[PDB]
Amino acid sequence: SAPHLPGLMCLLRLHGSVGGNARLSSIKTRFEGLCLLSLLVGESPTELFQQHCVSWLRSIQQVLQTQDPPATMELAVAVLRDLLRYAAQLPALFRDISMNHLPGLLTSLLGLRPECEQSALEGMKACMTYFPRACGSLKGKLASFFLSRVDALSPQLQQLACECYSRLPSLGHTESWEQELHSLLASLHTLLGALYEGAEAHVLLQLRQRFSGLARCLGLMLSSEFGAPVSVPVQEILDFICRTLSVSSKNISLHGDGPLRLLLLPSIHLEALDLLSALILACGSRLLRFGILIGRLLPQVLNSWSIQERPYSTVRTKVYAILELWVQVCGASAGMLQGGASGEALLTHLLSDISPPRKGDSNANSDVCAAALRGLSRTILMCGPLIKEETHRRLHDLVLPLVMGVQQGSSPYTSSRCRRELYCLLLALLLAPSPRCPPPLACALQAFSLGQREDSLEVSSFCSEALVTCAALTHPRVPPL
Amino acid sequence: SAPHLPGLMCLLRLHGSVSLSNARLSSIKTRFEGLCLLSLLVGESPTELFQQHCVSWLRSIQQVLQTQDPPATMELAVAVLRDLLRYAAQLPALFRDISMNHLPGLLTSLLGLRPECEQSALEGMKACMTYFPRACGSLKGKLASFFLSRVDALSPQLQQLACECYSRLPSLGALKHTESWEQELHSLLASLHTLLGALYEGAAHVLLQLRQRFSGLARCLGLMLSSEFGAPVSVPVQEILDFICRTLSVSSKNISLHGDGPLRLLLLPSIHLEALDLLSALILACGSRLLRFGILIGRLLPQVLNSWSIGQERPYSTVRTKVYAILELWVQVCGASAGMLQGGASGEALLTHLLSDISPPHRKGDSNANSDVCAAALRGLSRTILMCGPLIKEETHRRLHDLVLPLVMGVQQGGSSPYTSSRCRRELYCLLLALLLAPSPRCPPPLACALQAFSLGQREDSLEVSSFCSEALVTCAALTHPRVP
Amino acid sequence: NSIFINWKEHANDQQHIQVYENGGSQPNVSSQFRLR
Amino acid sequence: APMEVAVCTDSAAPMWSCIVWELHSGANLLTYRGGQAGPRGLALLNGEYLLAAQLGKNYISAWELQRKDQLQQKIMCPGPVTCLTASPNGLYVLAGVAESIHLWEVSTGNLLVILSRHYQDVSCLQFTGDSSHFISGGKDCLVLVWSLCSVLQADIPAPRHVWSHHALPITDLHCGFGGPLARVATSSLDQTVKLWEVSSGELLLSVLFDVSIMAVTMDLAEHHMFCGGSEGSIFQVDLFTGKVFKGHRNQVTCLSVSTDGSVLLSGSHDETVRLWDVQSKQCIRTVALKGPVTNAAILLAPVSMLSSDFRPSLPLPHFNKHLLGGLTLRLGLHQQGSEPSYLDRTEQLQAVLCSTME
Amino acid sequence: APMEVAVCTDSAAPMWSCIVWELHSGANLLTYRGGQAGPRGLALLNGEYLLAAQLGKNYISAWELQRKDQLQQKIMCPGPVTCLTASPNGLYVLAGVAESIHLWEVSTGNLLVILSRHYQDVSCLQFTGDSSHFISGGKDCLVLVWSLCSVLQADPSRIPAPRHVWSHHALPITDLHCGFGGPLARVATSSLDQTVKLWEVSSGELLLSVLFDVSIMAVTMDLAEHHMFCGGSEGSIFQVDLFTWPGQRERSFHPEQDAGKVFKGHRNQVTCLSVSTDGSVLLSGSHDETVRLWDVQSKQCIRTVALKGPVTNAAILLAPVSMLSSDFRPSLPLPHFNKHLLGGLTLRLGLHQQGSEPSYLDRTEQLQAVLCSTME
Repeated sequence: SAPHLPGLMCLLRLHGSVGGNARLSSIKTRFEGLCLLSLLVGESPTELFQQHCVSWLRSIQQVLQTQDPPATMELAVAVLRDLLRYAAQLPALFRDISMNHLPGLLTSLLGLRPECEQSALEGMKACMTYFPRACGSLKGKLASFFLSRVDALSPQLQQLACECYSRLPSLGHTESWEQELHSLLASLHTLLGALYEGAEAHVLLQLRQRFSGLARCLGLMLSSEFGAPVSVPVQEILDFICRTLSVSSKNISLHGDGPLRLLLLPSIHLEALDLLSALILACGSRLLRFGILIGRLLPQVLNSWSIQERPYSTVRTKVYAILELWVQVCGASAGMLQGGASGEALLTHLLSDISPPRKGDSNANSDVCAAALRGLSRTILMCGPLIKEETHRRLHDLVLPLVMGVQQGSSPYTSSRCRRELYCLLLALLLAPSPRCPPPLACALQAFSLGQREDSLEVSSFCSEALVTCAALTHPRVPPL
Repeated sequence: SAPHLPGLMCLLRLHGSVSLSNARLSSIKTRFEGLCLLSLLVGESPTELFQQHCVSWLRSIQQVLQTQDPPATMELAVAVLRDLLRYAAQLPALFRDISMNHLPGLLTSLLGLRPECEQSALEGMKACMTYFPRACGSLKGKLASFFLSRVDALSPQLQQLACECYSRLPSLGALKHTESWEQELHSLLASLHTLLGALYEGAAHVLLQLRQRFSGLARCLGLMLSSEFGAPVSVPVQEILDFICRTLSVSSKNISLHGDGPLRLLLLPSIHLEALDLLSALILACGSRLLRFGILIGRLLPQVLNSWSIGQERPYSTVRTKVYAILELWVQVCGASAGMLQGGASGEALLTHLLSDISPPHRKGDSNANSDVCAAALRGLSRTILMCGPLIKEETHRRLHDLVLPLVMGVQQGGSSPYTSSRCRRELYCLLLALLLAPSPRCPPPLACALQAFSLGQREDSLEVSSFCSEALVTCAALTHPRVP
Repeated sequence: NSIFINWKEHANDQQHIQVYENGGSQPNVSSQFRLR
Repeated sequence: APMEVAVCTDSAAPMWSCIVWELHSGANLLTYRGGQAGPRGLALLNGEYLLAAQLGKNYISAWELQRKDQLQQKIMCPGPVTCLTASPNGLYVLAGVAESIHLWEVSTGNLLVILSRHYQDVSCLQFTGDSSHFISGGKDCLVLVWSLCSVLQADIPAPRHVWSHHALPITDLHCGFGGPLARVATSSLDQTVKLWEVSSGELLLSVLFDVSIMAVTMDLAEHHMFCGGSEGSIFQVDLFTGKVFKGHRNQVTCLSVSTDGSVLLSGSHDETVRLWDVQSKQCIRTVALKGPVTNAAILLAPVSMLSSDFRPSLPLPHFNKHLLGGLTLRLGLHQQGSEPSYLDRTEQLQAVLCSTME
Repeated sequence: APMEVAVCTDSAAPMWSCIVWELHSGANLLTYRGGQAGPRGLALLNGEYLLAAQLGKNYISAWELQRKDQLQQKIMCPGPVTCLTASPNGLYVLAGVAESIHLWEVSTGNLLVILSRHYQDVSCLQFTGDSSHFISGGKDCLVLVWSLCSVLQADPSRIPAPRHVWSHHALPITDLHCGFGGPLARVATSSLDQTVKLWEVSSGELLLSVLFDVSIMAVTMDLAEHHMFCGGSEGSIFQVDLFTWPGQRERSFHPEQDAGKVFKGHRNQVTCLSVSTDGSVLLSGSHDETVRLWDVQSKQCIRTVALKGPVTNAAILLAPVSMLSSDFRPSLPLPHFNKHLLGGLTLRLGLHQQGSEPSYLDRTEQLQAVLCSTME
């Protein structure tokens, strides 16, 4: 009854039965015993765990050095993750394992076959996460391993290597944090000089991978946990991001290796935008001083990447997500879409992406039209009354004739997620109007009423949850001062 | 440059720029490169190139599909073929030519795959049955025999794929479609009844096969009720609801404790989950027409939650999450006429199961204890209060106020509690806003304490809660700053 | 808690209408919830 | 800009019995030929079928939206049907036979319940914008608020609010948007227009006029209440703060306000349907029919009214006459639009390519 | 149930200087020892540090919340400090020196800008309940509405200007109350000319001009804007009802009822007011050396705690985790606050995902998926 094992394990876990060494010694029934071992580690009482944790850890270590097929190694690593996570809480077990068991686990994990790189890193991340102090002995070997695999072509391998390498300054802290970050920003300032040699064969395809790895490592470093206050060099990171997003297609030469560099251009801009997202996510609302640069960066990036799905459909979505994040973290102090050439350019770009335009597709450009609406609705709802009346009036002449036309071919509104966002933008316009431009309540209530008689369970649910909110702007409770 | 081919293809796709493809399809060492080039071309090609090369590309794929290559090559070939046959249904000339010449042979080529690469065969068969359902109608017997034997496969992916490909049989063929749909539904219901009778003799390796067959057939029924069909149907609601009420009738207090009793007691939650999934599919398909059968649906929830009740996660969490999800679906599809928590004996035996799930209660465990039920329950309660709000008695509203208001202001300024996740707090604030928006018109909501509670959320540490709380002060600024009297 | 109005008075500027969600001519906003 | 039409029928019907013209053109979009539509007895069902109770007879004709001919379905009633309505979602059809309400069903065709609680003829029915409370006002001065939940699920049904304040028969009402948060506006011959509440069931306003009011309509934002009259005047009540529409010469039976609260459509007894611009009380169009107006309401043009080849998705069932699963429906509608976007048919392809390469 | 405290300070300070006593029990929670406080000069920073100005002298003390003794850090200013206010989030500390509006930053410790438009002293300083606008008013009968976005990212050669200039009073301002919200809030400025005006921070318009009999010296509002408790220069605590709304823009108190809307029992000015959370007990200081709680629903006294000397600052808070716990070592030390005009943010990472840990069912499903994949 081997194949039926996972169902039995799941059904035993569901009832909460357990939570209230024999079959592992043979190559034939390693899985048969590993399943029960997974159950016992997952759902054991505190007494049984405090008794058998060391024995189970020794058994798990023994599975890792017996030349078992990769699936068994992955299962052992999955068990080890839970084992270490649960043992990191009990103090006596924590000290015992940190003193006389962890170095053996690290040595066994490092010494694995080159066919099982994934499981080794998966276990070493768990070892470095819950048991940080005791792994300082093998920091050099860990750095070499996480640095030799940081440019692997397989996306899963690269992601795992970057995740494992980002916590290197944690083992042993504040001095080791800034010291590492000033080296990543120095290496990235060098690869960009060997990748953009027009404004600032196979070697380029490796330099791009190296740059991607070293940028993902920095992005993970900026937006992860830490046990000590750090001093973030915001100005240097912003300078690097602005340098990366400076070279456009109009400066890359077209004589020689030019086509190869131009083909690689969008990936590097996407990496810079990911770094900007990490910076905004980490610093928080303290970036209002650089808000001018941040709000100027987005229209320029959108302008340098603008031209059947339209080309460059990944950069613009990333920029709109960046705008949504920026408005989300700041709030009413974002200062978006309110005055200035940059604000007007952002509004123009947003209004040319939500308006709807044989082998083809039905929902062409259905990802850009959703991100633009999800950004515009948040921007209007948060910093609403501080926007000039002209913008609100321009948006009133577009959304209202559009929500009553999508409910009566190659259009982005044939989806459901591209219509729920429109119905949310309508509510955002109603809720936060400019003081001198009253919103069109009469023409929006009818659209919401038409929405709840639809067929999609998403549109027909949001248009019914929005009528309750709209019933508070029409049936008041205190006099209008 | 073979390892770099996926990256180059993705980058060429990004820019929208769009002999060598067919040159590398006539070897073993260079098959993958040619498949990648074909995957790029057949997806991002202009109309003229596609209309000129569809037949050649399909013939090349059919040639690839019968060379005993490793299963990765078959996976890539089927992935390309799905797009090839999806894009060939929008061109009448290509559609007719393929449907009349190549599809009968392509079906046999797909059927002739080795047992090792069975998943690719099922994926390709779904591809040829979803977009081209009329030509693939002369081999319905073989298709049914193939899909029926794999409806009980233990692999979850294989089982799901076989169930997806087995519920499309009524659409296959040439008034006939409605009759085939009804006949298949009735046969599935009869088989489910027989299996249910087999598994519930009261009230060791044959039970584990009967359970697999029951689960497979129930999932096939669930996918049959909630899929796309051409002709109108005559969904029998009473029979399905009778079967569901029969499945949810046997509890843990009736199973015998002798013989194979423990085995029949261990399999109970899976059967109840299957019945609940069938009920959810029924509610999803029928819509708001189930109001007449509203009493059964309103009573089945406090009855299922009564047979599955108890730093430690509570037992039977999946069932008590599924029931709350079904309640949320019911309210969301019905609206103000859902009739939940509006008086009665079965409407107050459920609110107890809700207030006992959203309340918070040297050693092991985890910080987020019972963090699954405490989110589904909050979502269901918030939806119910938002929709069926001005119709609920004042006592329920007062109890909810007294239980919620001193709980949103204690979680902020104050170990191992369900409210240590960024979900169980956002849903709690959603419940607070729902209570403010739709109060019973005899107990005014506490608009003075809820505003302070929100004011402590927009300055929190997270981003989900710190965004929802700051987005609720724009709605709450309309209950205190009106524009008309 | 209801408002009675003659049309001719409302046609001119004598009388004005003030109706609220949970009560007529009175806000009915005071709540009985107390933190204690 | 969205297209707006104005359904307008009559009571003599020389040639047609329904003339759907355009609001800002005057041109006749569709004309249906048949009998004579009775007062308060027209309601489009599901946006594809057009029912109309006959004047004084016991049956309800049914016209397709794109066919100028009566259908053979001739829904029958055991008495002199008075007024008709159809639920906004297009699932139920309600009649007004004598002093009783007949509830039907569209997906199957049965007759679920026969409610009888008024004491004299039923005069007007209406659904509350989302088919959750159908409210019927009789000729015995009663306005009752039924609930679509407790009426369907019964063994005898009872109303949720017996509003008895009028001293004369009820003539018209207008339920607002939303569910248990709307605001009904009844009116009777006792020269009063009252604005009730559905959540609690208490009076809110009792504006008293000087003539027997025969029609009430509020705009969607509940900023005005254009109560009709029996001398021709169409008053206007300001609910947020030269208020009299003048130019009619008989009872004002049918009234309805356009979408953006800026155009009125009055239907009187003097064979006339005007079009007032409600910011300066002036007339725009004076289309004259060939008999007293029975029904006239401004309606947003559906998709079926714009395509010349539209056909109904499902046929109309055989509506039963006596009292009582088997639902008939088209599947795959709850997912209409939910398709993998462009960045999801590419991410899956890229994942497949990466997995194959490794 | 939550816990409500009542921070009180006296202008004599014989033994203590900031006594924190429980609301409904009257028992002490925390005391502090140091120099005398200053009117409108107390502000809790990030719920960890109790900054206070100094009466007459020009510097600002700093007490750690769980410490009875003064810290060795003193914010220094080039002139007599008048009022102080810390932003609600805790990122910015903003103080007023003579006519200047010196603005700091808690993270780095720099002095970003020195704004200067008032023509005389600044005697009130408040932050809108989302730290997006801060309203300043002074003894020049001017109330200005700045904006935290425009006054931070302004060029060094741009001399930032106020968003709104509210000049309707004819005598020095005395108190303000900016409600919840942001660009939708409402201010309740009050002057010495016997008026209490309620403005709008979105468009910048008057809404109410209640004219009392005696000079108003303190205004507070219910969190939902239902009552406007305006203090007096004689002892009475007048109460305005904003939801009755007779229906005009320039009211007068005597026509707006009397003897049933006036708290009485004080014998001198009341330069302190604050309403509790639920809105049923009002705390008011005075100049007759008494801090007493009222019963707003019934206009009755509850207790009459008597301090020593005039009462400068008095407010009702919602007791954070700091005061309930016994040690609570602060997360970050207070930096070196500069006194000269000017990257390097000092912060703790891993706080934007606090609690975003996988649920039990998610981990169980992942484990089952791993088992199933291994089986195949």
